[PDB]
Amino acid sequence: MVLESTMVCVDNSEYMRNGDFLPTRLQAQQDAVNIVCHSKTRSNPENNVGLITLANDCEVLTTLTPDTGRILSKLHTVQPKGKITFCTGIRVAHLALKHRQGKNHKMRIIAFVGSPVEDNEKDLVKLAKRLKKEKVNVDIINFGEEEVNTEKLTAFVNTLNGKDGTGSHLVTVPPGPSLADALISSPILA
Amino acid sequence: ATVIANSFMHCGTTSDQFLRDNLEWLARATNWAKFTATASLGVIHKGHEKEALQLMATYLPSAYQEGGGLYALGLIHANHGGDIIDYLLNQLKNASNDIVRHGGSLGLGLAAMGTARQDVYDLLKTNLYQDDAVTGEAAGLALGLVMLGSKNAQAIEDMVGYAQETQHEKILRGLAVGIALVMYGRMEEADALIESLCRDKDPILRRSGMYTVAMAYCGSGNNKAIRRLLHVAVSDVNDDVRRAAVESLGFILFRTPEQCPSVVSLLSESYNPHVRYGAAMALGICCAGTGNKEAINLLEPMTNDPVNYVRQGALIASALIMIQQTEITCPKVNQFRQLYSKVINDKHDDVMAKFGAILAQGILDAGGHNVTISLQSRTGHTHMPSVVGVLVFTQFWFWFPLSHFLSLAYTPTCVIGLNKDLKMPKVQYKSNCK
Amino acid sequence: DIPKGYMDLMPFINKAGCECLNESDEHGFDNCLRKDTTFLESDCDEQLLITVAFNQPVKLYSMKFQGPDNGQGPKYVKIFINLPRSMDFEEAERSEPTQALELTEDDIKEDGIVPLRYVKFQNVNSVTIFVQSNQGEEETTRISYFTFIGTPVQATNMNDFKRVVGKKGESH
Amino acid sequence: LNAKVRLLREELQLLQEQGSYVGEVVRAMDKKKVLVKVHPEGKFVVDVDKN
Amino acid sequence: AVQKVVVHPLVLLSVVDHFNRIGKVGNQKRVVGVLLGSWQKKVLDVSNSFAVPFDEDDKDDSVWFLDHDYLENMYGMFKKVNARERIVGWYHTGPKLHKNDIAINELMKRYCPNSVLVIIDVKPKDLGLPTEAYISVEEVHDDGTPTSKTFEHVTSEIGAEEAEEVGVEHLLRDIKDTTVGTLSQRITNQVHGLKGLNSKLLDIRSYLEKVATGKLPINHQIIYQLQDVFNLLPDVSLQEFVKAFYLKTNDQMVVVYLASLIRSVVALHNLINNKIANRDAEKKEG
Amino acid sequence: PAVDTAEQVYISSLALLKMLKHGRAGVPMEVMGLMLGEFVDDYTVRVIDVFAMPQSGTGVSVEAVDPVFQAKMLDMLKQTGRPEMVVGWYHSHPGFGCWLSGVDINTQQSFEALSERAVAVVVDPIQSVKGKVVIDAFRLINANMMVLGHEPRQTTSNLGHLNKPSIQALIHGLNRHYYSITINYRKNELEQKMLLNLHKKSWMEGLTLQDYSEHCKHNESVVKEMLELAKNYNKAVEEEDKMTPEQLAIKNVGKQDPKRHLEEHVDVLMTSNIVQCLAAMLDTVVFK
Repeated sequence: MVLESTMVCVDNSEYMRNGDFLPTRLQAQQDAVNIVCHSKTRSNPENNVGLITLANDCEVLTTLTPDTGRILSKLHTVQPKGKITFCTGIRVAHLALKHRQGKNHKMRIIAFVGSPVEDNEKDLVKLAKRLKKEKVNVDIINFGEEEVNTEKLTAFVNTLNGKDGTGSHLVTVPPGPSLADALISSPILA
Repeated sequence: ATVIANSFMHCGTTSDQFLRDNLEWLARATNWAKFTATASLGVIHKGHEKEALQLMATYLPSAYQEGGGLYALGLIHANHGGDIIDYLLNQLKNASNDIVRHGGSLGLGLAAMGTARQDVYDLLKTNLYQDDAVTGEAAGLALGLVMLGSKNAQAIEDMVGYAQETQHEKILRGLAVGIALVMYGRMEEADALIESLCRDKDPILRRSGMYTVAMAYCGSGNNKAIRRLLHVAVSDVNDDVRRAAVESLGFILFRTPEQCPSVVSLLSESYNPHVRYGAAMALGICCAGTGNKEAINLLEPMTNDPVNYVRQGALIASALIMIQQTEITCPKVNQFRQLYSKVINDKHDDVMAKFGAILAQGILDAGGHNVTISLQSRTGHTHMPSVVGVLVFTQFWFWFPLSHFLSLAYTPTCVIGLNKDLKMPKVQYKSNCK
Repeated sequence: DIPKGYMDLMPFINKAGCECLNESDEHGFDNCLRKDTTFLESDCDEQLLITVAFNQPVKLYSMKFQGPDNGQGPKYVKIFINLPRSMDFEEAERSEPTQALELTEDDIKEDGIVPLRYVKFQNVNSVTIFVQSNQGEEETTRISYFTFIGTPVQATNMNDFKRVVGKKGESH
Repeated sequence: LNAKVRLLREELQLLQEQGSYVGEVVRAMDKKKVLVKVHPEGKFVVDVDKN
Repeated sequence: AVQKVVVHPLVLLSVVDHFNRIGKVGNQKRVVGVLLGSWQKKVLDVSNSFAVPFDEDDKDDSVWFLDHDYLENMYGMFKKVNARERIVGWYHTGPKLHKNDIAINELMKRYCPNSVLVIIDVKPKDLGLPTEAYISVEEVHDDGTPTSKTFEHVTSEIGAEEAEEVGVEHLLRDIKDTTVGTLSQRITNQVHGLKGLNSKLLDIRSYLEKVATGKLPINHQIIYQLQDVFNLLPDVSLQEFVKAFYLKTNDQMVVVYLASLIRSVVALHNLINNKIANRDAEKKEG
Repeated sequence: PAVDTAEQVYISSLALLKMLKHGRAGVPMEVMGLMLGEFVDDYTVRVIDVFAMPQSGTGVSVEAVDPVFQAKMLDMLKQTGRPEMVVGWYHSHPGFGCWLSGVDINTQQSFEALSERAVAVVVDPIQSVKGKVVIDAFRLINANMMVLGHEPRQTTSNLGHLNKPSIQALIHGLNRHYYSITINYRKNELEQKMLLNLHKKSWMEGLTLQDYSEHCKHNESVVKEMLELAKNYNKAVEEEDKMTPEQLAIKNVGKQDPKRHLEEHVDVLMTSNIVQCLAAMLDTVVFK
């Protein structure tokens, strides 16, 4: 029932295209985004959700909308033909959240980190510090191939919530069943 | 206009015969007309002093009614506030966030003319910062009068900052004369507020700067200020600013009335009517008490100008010039009175031309034919009340109730036989003309 | 208290618009709007950014930014009016404020009302407060009470148009 | 120069005024209304200017 | 390509209004909006422009948020109001281009393949127009150099329609110079043209100094355009040209002399008439 | 209470241009749109922006204000930074002048229902074809107060009687059902230094030497016509008929030989020649 605006960062990098997941990485992330958007919209009928592609520099395909239809339609044609830039993506998502229609909505960002984050640890820690005071909760979903529980991402999530943590989680999914079912457990429920 | 004319022709006479005789007629005016009527009733008892405090309460015990009562009470103690200053301060403090504040600010400013009391200035500053249009309109003039000729850096700073920082153009109209009066008599001390206001983008602030030049350079016909005003009148774009520039010439040259009709010789025939009205008012203020007989000649054809406000201004200036004058002194007095009567009685004439004719009759008959308009004192000094009143009255193109400020400019034309402290011995002195 | 002819803007605060930045979870924004001991603190630093939205354009005369006397109350307050978008702490410092305030210890008191330059706040729709420091230089600042005193500026609700005279189908 | 400028401005001001119709007159009616017949339209009972 | 861009007066007042309103509340460098206009054969004619929310971070230079749904909804509203206007590009009041302008240009191209960036400066500069239309060009550069998105330039000029012209004339009826070649205005214009030539030459000299010192790269193109300019110099002091120019100057001076003689004769006649009028009035006085 | 004749509907530079453009788009029909501004105080109504409402078969009537369109337009303009209120409405009167009809009065009353100061603006894109901009601001006169009081507007100042009513507005109901409001144009620099660029003249235009061929042709033609005019001036002056010469100078006034077609041409010739020669010398000096 909490009024929050989610800006899912779906990755369309070239690494998002080695199908360690059953159908393909892209299809797994599509199912994950579908489930997350449906859960967010059902939890509260007045909440919003948008998506930003994390390949090349960034893209804002679907600015905050109350309907998941636009998000799902834009999710097709993701065309994973680039490389990821996590810090820039998070910054763009934060700007989009700042442009929220209703200021009451709680900050929340879901990032589909499916390719290695070629970003320094210091940049991630600084971004986490900025997000902390700004009051934006980022939920990192480590995807497929990576350093198991990537150190940079885990440190980022840890600094996003220190000595007390809620609404800020990191989920690491080892290869296997479609990640859509896994996301229903950790992030969506809590 | 008729109410203010009755006020003028009964000024200081303590004779309200018209107001009492025609009671249904007086009450037939509602809204701001009632404010003007109350102010006129108060001013009619100019100098009444002690009795006024409860006389106003008995006469005038509605928001407009109370505001007019305060304004008139302030008018009664013109330049001689005393305890009325404290009473009006208390009244304005316990104001109703209403035009009553406007009236109280005007009255308090009139009472403490030049006293520069810090408490009054602070109350006026609070009222102005209230930013209530009419309230600010009165507060600007109140601040100007309170710090008249005081050259207060803080006062000028606050007033100019507000002028540059507020909407409600009426508040700017008030602050214009506020700033102009805050620099009365210096004529050199600052010389920088003039430039700052003249270069300012807002036309109201340009008018402020030019009224400042008029007030500061009052009397001494400094050719620098005259050239600045004339250049602004020739060049400036806003028409009200041109009016003010042309009109300040009277305040700047009233000490040398002979040359003054020359500068306006054909400045009264410029294609823009605003400059024409400014020239007419410059003649009126310039030859304020002298029947120069050249200003009357210039006004005579201007009295038939196709525009209206030009005719209004010309008639008012002619009335000012011809105050206190018989047929022998100037042979155009009877003709001008007949013209006033025709214009007032004429039905197809514009209301603006008639507002003038009525004001002209009031000016002509001011004080039962006893008070005269003399910006100069008998000893040559510059009469601050007269100049301030004339400036505020000329600033009636924006606010009708301000016309009462011309009451200050009426100085009695009498020689009183005071031999001892309280003895007025019945010495009968003769003249050399019938 | 309050000034003559003016009313507090508590009824005119739109809960949808209001949002706080850096607010601690234990003590949220809603606490600072109640005339109780409940207060709002900032979890990550002394800097806080509190923004409030108004249903219809309101006028700002006086604001009561009360705080605890322990020293964690507000010291330097920056205010902006009619901000189109949320404010970033880095961008907030750079921008010039509508009326920068250096709240003295007297203002922080429960009876302390800090005056605002009424001229600038004439059509305020959303005012944002930037507490740049607390009196005691504490790690986290707190706001015991906070509300704005002014008048409601009549606003045309064209969402309530509706024909009041005449018959439908007319033209011209 | 001012007279020339005023003449030109008056000419411009008068030009903007609408051109008047022209129609024959049948007969006076009541010393204040005159029956006239404009060119394309029909008859009209019109008043008379003061002059 | 786009051979020229005509920015109507309303676009400018809209871009001045947007910059003022955004600057008045908060502080933001540059102001981004979408330009709406119609396409002639090759001359794009921008008529209207609407604001679009735009947050950017100068430090990162790669973070920037521009509303997609907001832009589409505004375009739909304007299409309902007037459908003859299709999106043709974007404008930003920033005096200089920005490193992220290319991404914004691509986003605009998403709505219009031929996008023109008109940089509408909101700082009054007395020398030059307030618009600079830019387009995106991807080429191979021919001369064996790395290729990049860059921004090709297209000539810009400010025109107007009847309604906008009437509004402009009413607005500037108090600060407008008289139409007609009065000698004062002609001499002032010539001075203005000399000043503009001096400013352009100073800019060219500064760029040449930068190239010589190495601060900026030697273009290898446009530079030889400056060389062509220096070749096109008139080469005055040639004997034949000197004789022809002296002939022309004398031919004009003879006409000026005739005009001066006519003026002197007319003035003398007027003086005679005025003197006779004064003498007649004096004689008839007594 | 009462409205002062000193009230001034401040129309911004952008608002006037947008209203003129919208009106000129619709002609031959009638366009309408809501005006965005502030009721800053009792004696001033400031309009900052005007956004057109879509043309509809209804025309300019209460049903032309599509509630969904207006709501979404205001909501989306708020984000950009224009949180202004609806201060009034404007509609174009093609052909006929600025006045209000019955449906216009009904719409104005409906607008007044929301706010008592909702000014109404009428703009005629066809009459405003030259330096004249025929724009009027009208508000409804409570026909009740027509008898309850007298007129509707206080005249505490002279800032309103400096204008004149129009026979058209008078015929259609001015000072009877509708009363005009003085329209003041709020113009500022930046918005006046940007508009002096429609025709700013490039520096090059002030250094172009014209063309010597048509320059010579123009000089020759003007000189020949001035020779004819000098013949005429000779005839007029040498005649010097003294049969009441003051009357002769007034019975031959037709904008003819003496000076009008006279030194006017001298000025044309001398201005052109001096400017051309100065430009030529400036080019001979500047360019090599």
